[PDB]
Amino acid sequence: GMLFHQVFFWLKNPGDKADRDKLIAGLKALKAIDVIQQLHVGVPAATEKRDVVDNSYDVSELMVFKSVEDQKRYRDHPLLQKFVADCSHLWSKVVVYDSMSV
Amino acid sequence: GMLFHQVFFWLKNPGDKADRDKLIAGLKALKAIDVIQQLHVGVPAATEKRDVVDNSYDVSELMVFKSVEDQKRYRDHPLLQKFVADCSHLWSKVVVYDSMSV
Repeated sequence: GMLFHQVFFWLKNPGDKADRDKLIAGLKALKAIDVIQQLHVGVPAATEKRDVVDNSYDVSELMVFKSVEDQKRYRDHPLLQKFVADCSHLWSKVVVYDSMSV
Repeated sequence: GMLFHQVFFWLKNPGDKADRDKLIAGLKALKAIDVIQQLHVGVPAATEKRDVVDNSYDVSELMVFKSVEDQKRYRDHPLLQKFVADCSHLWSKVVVYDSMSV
């Protein structure tokens, strides 16, 4: 199975388009890291707001890795550290779900 | 952009392999619904357990749709209703994140 690295970000300034765009752009530029197999960035969809749906985050990220070792290499990659240095002031809260496919 | 439908399930009986497998199998069989573009089912990865990583769910699901209207068609599909009827007794809690890619 593959590894699905899912992150949801809540901005310090929710609804601030400039900060949101900066965060999105910063995430997308991580495509420079060759261990990332897929890189998707998103925002809440206009789906029916059901009780079980959390639409309160501002930006979502989905990366796919071949393995836990490749994800580890991403984690330790200088370009990811630069992104956190550049962009972590933008967010107040993050939730990460790392899943291995079955 | 595409629609990423992400669901995390916590089992009533966490760690019960039989229930987990039943849930996984039930999710995978939703491939019968033609509006689903991709269907991935997983469990927590053995990634480094960081404070921001929630590894407490038992089963994860990722579906991709072309549009909010296609997701709506999935939502209303009899085969999804059958899955909920068949399998909802297995889980105690669900969290859903519906993201549109940007």
